[PDB]
Amino acid sequence: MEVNQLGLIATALFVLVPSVFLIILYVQTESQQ
Amino acid sequence: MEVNQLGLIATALFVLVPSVFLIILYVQTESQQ
Amino acid sequence: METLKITVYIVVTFFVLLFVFGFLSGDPARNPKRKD
Amino acid sequence: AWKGHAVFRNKEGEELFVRRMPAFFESFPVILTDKNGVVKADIPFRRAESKYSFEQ
Amino acid sequence: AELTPEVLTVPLNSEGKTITLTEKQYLEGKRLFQYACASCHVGGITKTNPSLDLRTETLALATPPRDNIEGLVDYMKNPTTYDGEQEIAEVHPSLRSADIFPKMRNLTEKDLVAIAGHILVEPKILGDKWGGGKVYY
Amino acid sequence: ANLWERFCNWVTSTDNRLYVGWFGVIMIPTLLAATICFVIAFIAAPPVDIDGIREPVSGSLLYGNNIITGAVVPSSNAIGLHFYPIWEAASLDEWLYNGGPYQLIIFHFLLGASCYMGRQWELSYRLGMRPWICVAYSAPLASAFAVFLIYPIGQGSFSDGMPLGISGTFNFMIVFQAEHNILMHPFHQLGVAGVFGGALFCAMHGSLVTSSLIRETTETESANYGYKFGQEEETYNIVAAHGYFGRLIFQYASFNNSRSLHFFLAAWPVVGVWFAALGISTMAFNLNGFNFNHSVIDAKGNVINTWADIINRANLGMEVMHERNAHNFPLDLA
Amino acid sequence: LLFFQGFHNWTLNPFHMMGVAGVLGGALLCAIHGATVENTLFQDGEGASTFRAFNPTQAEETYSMVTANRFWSQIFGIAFSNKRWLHFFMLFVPVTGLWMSAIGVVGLALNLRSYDFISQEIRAAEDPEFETFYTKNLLLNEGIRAWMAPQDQPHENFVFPEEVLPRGNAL
Amino acid sequence: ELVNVVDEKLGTAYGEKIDLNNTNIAAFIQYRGLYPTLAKLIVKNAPYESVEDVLNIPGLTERQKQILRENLEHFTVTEVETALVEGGDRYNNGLYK
Amino acid sequence: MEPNPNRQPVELNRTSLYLGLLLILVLALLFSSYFFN
Amino acid sequence: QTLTYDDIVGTGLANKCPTLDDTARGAYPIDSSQTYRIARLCLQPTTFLVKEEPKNKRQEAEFVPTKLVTRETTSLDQIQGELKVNSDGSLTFVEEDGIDFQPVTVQMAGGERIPLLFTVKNLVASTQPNVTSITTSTDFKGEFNVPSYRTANFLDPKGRGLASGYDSAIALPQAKEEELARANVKRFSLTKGQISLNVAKVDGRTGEIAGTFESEQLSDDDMGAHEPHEVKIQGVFYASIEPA
Amino acid sequence: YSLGALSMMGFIATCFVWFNNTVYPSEFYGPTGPEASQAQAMTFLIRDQKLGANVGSAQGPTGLGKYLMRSPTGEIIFGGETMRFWDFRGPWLEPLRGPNGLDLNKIKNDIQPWQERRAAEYMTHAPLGSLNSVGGVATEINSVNFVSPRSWLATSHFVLAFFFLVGHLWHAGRARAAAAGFEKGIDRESEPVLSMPSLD
Amino acid sequence: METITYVFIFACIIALFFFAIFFREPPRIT
Ligand code: CLA
Ligand code: CLA
Ligand code: CLA
Ligand code: CLA
Ligand code: CLA
Ligand SMILES: CC(C)=CCC/C(C)=C/CC/C(C)=C/CC/C(C)=C/CC/C(C)=C/CC/C(C)=C/CC/C(C)=C/CC/C(C)=C/CC/C(C)=C/CC1=CC(=O)C(C)=C(C)C1=O
Ligand code: HEC
Ligand SMILES: CCCCCCCCCCCCO[C@@H]1O[C@H](CO)[C@@H](O[C@H]2O[C@H](CO)[C@@H](O)[C@H](O)[C@H]2O)[C@H](O)[C@H]1O
Ligand SMILES: CCCCCCCCCCCCO[C@@H]1O[C@H](CO)[C@@H](O[C@H]2O[C@H](CO)[C@@H](O)[C@H](O)[C@H]2O)[C@H](O)[C@H]1O
Ligand code: OEX
Ligand SMILES: [Cl-]
Ligand SMILES: [Cl-]
Ligand SMILES: [Fe+2]
Repeated sequence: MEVNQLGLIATALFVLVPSVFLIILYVQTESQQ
Repeated sequence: MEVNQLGLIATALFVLVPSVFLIILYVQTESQQ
Repeated sequence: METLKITVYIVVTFFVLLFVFGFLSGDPARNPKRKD
Repeated sequence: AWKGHAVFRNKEGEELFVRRMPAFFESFPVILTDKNGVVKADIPFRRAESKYSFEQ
Repeated sequence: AELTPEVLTVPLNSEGKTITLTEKQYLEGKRLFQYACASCHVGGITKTNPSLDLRTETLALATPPRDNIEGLVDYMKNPTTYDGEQEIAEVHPSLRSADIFPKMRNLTEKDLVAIAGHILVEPKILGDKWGGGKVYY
Repeated sequence: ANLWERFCNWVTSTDNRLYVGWFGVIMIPTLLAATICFVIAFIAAPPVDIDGIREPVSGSLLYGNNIITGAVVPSSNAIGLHFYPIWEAASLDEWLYNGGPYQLIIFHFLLGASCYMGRQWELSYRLGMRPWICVAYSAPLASAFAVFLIYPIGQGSFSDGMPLGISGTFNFMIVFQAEHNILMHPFHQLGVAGVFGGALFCAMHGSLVTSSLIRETTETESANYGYKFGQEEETYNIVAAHGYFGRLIFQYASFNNSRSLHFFLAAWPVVGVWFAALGISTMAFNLNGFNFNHSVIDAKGNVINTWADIINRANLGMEVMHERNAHNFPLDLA
Repeated sequence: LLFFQGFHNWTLNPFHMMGVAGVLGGALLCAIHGATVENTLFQDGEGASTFRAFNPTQAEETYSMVTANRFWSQIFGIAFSNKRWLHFFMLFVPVTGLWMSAIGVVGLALNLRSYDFISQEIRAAEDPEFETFYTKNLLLNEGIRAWMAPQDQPHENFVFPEEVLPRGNAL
Repeated sequence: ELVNVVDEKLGTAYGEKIDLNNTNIAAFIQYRGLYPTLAKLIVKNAPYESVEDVLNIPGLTERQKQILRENLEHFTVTEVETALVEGGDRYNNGLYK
Repeated sequence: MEPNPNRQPVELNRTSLYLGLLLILVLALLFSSYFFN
Repeated sequence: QTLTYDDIVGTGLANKCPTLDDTARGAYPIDSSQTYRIARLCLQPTTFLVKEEPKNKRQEAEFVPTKLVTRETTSLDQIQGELKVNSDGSLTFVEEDGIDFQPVTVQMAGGERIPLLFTVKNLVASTQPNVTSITTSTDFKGEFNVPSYRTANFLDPKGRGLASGYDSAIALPQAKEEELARANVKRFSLTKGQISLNVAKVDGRTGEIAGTFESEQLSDDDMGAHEPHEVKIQGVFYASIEPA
Repeated sequence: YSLGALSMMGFIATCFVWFNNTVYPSEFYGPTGPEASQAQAMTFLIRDQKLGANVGSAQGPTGLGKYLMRSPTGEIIFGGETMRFWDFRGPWLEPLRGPNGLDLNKIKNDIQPWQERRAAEYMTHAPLGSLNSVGGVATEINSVNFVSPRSWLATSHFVLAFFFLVGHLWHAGRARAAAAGFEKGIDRESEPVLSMPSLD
Repeated sequence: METITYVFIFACIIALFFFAIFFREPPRIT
């Protein structure tokens, strides 16, 4: 299929950017006293 | 220029994946007591 | 081009004069030990 | 598809053999010898003093 | 391989007589060539006019033929163009223009024969290296 | 205090996060000028007629280059050693075509980098240090002067200066070897000994100090927390390190004086890079590396090739191909 | 070295580039650390030649880490503040660089070169006005191969007639 | 289609002989007596409709005609190739050694 | 210079992590067809 | 008062045609039996105009102004040749020899560099008939040759050229040649250009004429790799007539 | 202060010997680098003109004039790579120069044989040679034993001027430190940096 | 895309210089 050439990067960042944001906040919460 | 169609995603993940790994470990270190 | 030439000449002369007068302004005495 | 085996001959009827590219070479000149390895034809770079050209 | 008599036998004139040089005059010829000629004719080319070299086959087609000792010596006395039409001593080193080419001043006849011998022997030794230029370096 | 005395105290202040100083009042505008122009030129400059032959070379990212092939192309061969500032051009488009940005960058850079050396002297004086870090920096500085200024001067054109890019650097190196046989020049060879030895000695000193670190930490933590910034005690056992390395080689091969050891670490790559810089700067006047082409001759007079003769073939291939449309006469003279 | 330029375009290889950075970065660290120690020394004796003021049995640091740190932080922006990390980094830099170059050479064992950038070759083939320093280097490489291969690889019995050798004008 | 005109001319008599209309002057060294005097005159008075028109260059001596008549077998004439004659390439075509 | 007293610790509990990741992955799965188009 | 090289060097005056004082509104009598000669013709371009290419077929194909980027390297000078009085008292100028070409690059709005070989090579320019005196109304009109901007030894960046070089793209050893054919096969153009020299000032005593010119010729086609642009070149001229 | 002065003078002498043919006459020191490159263009101009070439109208491969072209200010100059050396002035070349640079009528008619000999001599004695004194380019074979005095004098004096610059920096820094009293190291009791406020 | 990618990575490096200089962990004498 002839898909948008930017669809892969758009999807990959749409996943990865807020997912890593949540992971950062989760992990630093667990490490608090 | 006729570049590799996967070069953008390969570069974006090569940046973003270990960068977020380091950010995760940095941030949770700062939040420790 | 002439206005750019004069502007660079002025700017360059300004910084050169700061360097020369600044090193003339008792530079050996600016040290942590013998402030003579 | 295989195009078939190319046999090169000069105007005297003698079979020439293209010197094959070794793997080291990103690019290689086209040089044609007889069966005794004497250069009979080539694709020259400088044309002005060329003696071995395919046209000649 | 050695530097035999048969390597050192060169045509003396154009009729057919040869001379066999000694190894001492070959080596004096190479020394005198280097001193007086090699600045323009290193390796048998000609830096200031690359169309003409010192290959024996080119010297043979010169007018008069220069592919023998007597022809080469005469060139060093009275150099000409390749067709023998113009004397070129005012721009080429020679004994008649030794006032303007001072390295030509004290060259004797034995010195010119030695240089002429070196020019004729050296292609028999070097093959196409002599007069071939940087392709054969 | 008048305004001048207040300004002088600010300029020479050791409390500034980055030290300005009198060299800094030259270094800062010059380096900012060279940086800004470099960044804009590397991204966006149009093609430059480096060889003076109306054959412009594309150096910038917008004109088709990547990070590896992109460069700020040297100024035109038609300009030679002539000073080509913006005001000498009839327009920016002409300045760009002729390689104006290169002259602007390297001139500001070299002036700026010279003042970086002076600034290193200056701060060491203000801090009460010994003054010779700047002497160490004079090695890469001289190297930069060699490739950007001295080489062009001896060759007669800023078109022969090293391009400001990665592939441009390689082009400079290959042509240099073709024309000067730099590999066969002992100054370059001392440069190599300076840099291989420097990397060797860097590895050696790093490894011996790290091997002899005194235990102050457990296995679950980085041994680097065993050192506290500004602690008075030595953090490694130099007697243990000497006892190792003097048994690795022999006892008198090994430094037991840390001051001698660190001087050697300074002096080896610095002296070696000085020879490298002098190599380039003397090949600027065409005193070339050793020529052994046809040095080995048999009894008949046949040339017997050596490895130097194989180098010459490679040198010939670069020479006949470089600047392939620029030469009109048989000898490449400058 | 010249074989690897002409046949492998080894200067273009990112693994070699990492090697160069480790070697040159190593020599830089060697020069700068030596010079920094020698110029932040404590005055531990009366001689103007300062090597005698060291004793290997001393417990005290022979040079001021604090002054060195302040110097480099103000000159260059950043500075070492941990002597152990400093000395490890000195191990790490030339060692990593040499390992990176080794990986590149392993690739070159199989002719897996970083010879060309495909996008520039497509463009240069179709646009005879597109020229870069990379394209110029490829021509240099073609000269190296043609002019050196007959004598460098005499088992091949290359006869390259003079008319097939690539040459620019005049030379 | 699109053809290299210099490569095509090597398929003519230019590839085998001295073309009086096209060949660079240094090829006259190949035979006795032509260079540089007769070669200069031949290149200057070109184009020729046949080889035998080379004996009509005016001012030639009698021995000069005899040289040319010996060498008519080594000469040819083709069409003037502009790629070979422009830029002064008949006098210096950038070929040296 | 005295530190800033307005600073506050930030938290994200595990269930919030799981909810957010669910949200981001489902939006990705939903919009991916439209991004490829 | 007459300058030397040391006065001229670096000033840009070397790229200028020589001028004539305003008093020189004279006339140069052409004796119809004498042989005349141009001892020095100099053309100094002042304006380069390039015709745009509307992708439409139609539109106004106007000549647009361009900026010179190759500096004061533009004048043709020291051109000589016979000035042959004809039957009808028309003069024809046959260009023989001189510095009769200059490569020029101009740049258009947007950054397109346009290279051209500004030339009057093999100029044959003629006047009107019935001209017994070269006057301030004489107009030479003529045609010249524009050879290829690069000659046959020129190598492209991939080492392709006409009389030298590769004939293929060596970087793409297995690409289809038939679309690379325009870039692979180099072609030497030879076109005609058209010039009109308008006499404005005659020193009738000395024989120095001066005026303006307008020249129309094609730009470089890059050995046939692309289509050339029409270029109009306007400037000033100086000529000096001398009885041979 | 003297070391700074001597270094500057060393660098000036290097340029004097490399470029100046007046106080370093070419008949004693050989041609300059610019002089030899100009002598080559002249030599092949003369040879090719003798063969019948129209030198002012010969196009090189790039389109610039093969023998003659214009400098960036319009002066008629030799072509090829020696375009960089158009500011060269020498007594063998100045008789061919007019008001507009190289005069094409003087070039056609007034080159003397002494100029042809001088151009050929200078072209073949360019200051290019190897460290073992093999004359010519690096690609040349052994034969000619030549390295120009100008190359020997320029290279030597660059080396000397550079190390004297290094010596200036060494001695100027040391004299500053020794006058202020810290040339032997930091005094452990009054270390200056410990009395300074931290940078951050 | 290529040019944007290279400039982006470059710009991040310059930003990292800024933080590494002006927002370093301060060297503390202890
Ligand atoms: C520290 C400040 C500084 C310095 C030293 C320079 C230096 C330079 N600039 Mg740059 N420039 C600067 C800041 C500076 N610039 C700034 C802030 C801008 C933005 C406005 C520019 C924008 C700019 C452009 C656009 C260009 C330059 C150019 C130049 C070069 C030529 C200048 C010239 O011809 O002046 C003439 C010199 C003088 C008027 C000297 C007077 C100085 C005193 C009074 C005399 C003493 C001289 C003597 C050497 C003693 C020196 C002291 C010594 C003993 C320590 C020169 C390398 C040009 C260039 O790069 O060309 C390639 C160019 O095109 N500059
Ligand atoms: C800025 C210039 C520069 C720099 C710094 C480097 C740096 C390097 N090059 Mg590169 N090179 C360059 C330019 C440069 N190169 C250019 C322009 C080219 C042309 C393409 C090359 C072509 C090139 C090739 C072909 C190779 C390199 C290699 C290397 C690496 C060598 C590592 C080493 O120390 O080997 C030295 C050898 C060793 C460390 C092995 C151990 C040696 C033992 C221990 C010595 C024992 C000695 C013994 C005790 C006594 C001996 C007796 C005595 C008398 C001698 C290093 C990363 C090499 C590489 O990548 O390898 C992975 C390599 O093969 N380079
Ligand atoms: C200005 C200084 C200078 C210059 C330009 C020359 C130049 C020349 N000399 Mg002379 N000469 C000199 C000083 C100089 N020399 C000195 C000081 C001596 C006493 C040793 C001589 C004794 C001498 C003799 C006996 C002969 C010459 C010859 C020659 C000619 C060929 C040289 C050669 O082949 O070098 C070979 C190249 C070298 C040996 C390389 C040397 C590199 C040096 C040592 C590097 C210097 C670096 C620096 C000073 C130290 C750095 C250390 C650092 C830690 C600070 C050449 C014209 C020859 C000649 O042709 O005579 C007619 C000849 O036979 N020279
Ligand atoms: C190895 C050490 C060494 C050697 C062998 C040389 C050798 C040389 N140097 Mg170098 N020099 C050196 C180190 C060396 N130098 C160093 C370390 C520096 C500082 C970096 C210099 C800086 C230097 C400069 C700036 C110059 C030289 C020059 C020279 C050359 C001529 C020297 C001369 O005549 O001075 C001059 C001699 C004196 C000053 C002594 C007094 C002489 C009196 C005044 C002469 C009066 C003559 C007069 C006509 C009398 C007539 C009387 C009348 C009534 C009949 C000579 C080849 C010159 C050269 O050729 O440049 C390329 C030159 O310009 N040197
Ligand atoms: C290579 C560059 C360079 C550097 C980094 C230094 C560094 C130093 N010099 Mg030295 N100096 C030099 C070359 C250099 N020098 C030269 C060639 C001479 C001979 C003229 C001198 C003569 C000299 C004297 C007389 C003195 C120093 C002193 C010093 C020291 C103290 C600061 C000072 O007063 O500097 C002065 C700086 C200079 C004289 C020139 C610095 C050159 C760089 C490029 C800065 C130039 C900036 C300039 C304004 C730019 C002009 C641009 C142009 C477009 C106009 C410091 C170590 C002093 C000292 O304490 O000695 C014990 C001192 O009294 N130097
Ligand atoms: C868009 C635009 C314009 C593009 C940018 C243009 C352009 C062309 C970009 C260049 C691209 C570029 C970056 C390419 C290089 C890529 C490259 C080759 C990558 C190498 C990568 C890599 C992993 C290499 C492997 C080897 C390796 C680890 C090398 C690292 C080298 C390294 C960083 C060395 C350190 C250098 C350095 C300056 C350190 C200074 C340390 C310093 C402050 C010491 C001071 C100091 C000393 C003391 O002694 C004491 C006591 C104290 C206290 C003290 O402080
Ligand atoms: C350059 C300055 C030269 C020096 C020194 C010597 N020669 Fe030469 N030589 C030179 C040129 C330009 C020419 C061509 C002249 C022409 O127009 O015909 C020559 C020619 C010769 C020849 C003839 C070559 C041929 O094929 O016929 C010979 C045999 C010759 N030269 C010999 C020679 C000798 C022996 C020299 C040393 C004494 C010598 N030449 C010096 C340029 C230069
Ligand atoms: C590409 C996408 C990347 C997006 C990156 C998102 C970055 C998000 C940054 C989150 C930063 C949290 O910031 C961090 O907060 C924690 C608490 O929450 C603080 O931590 C502070 O409080 C905690 C709890 O009271 C203490 O245990 C700790 O000692 C104290 O420093 C850190 O000092 C601060 O640095
Ligand atoms: C390049 C062109 C200029 C050439 C200059 C040469 C002129 C020679 C005389 C210049 C006078 C310099 O005189 C110098 O001036 C300064 C500033 O005015 C004086 O005044 C200074 O006092 C003290 C040190 O003394 C400093 O802390 C203070 O900031 C400064 O004002 C110096 O003590 C005096 O030595
Ligand atoms: O620019 Mn750059 O590289 Ca120095 O040698 Mn001559 O000039 Mn060009 O040919 Mn080779
Ligand atoms: Cl190149
Ligand atoms: Cl040239
Ligand atoms: Fe250390």
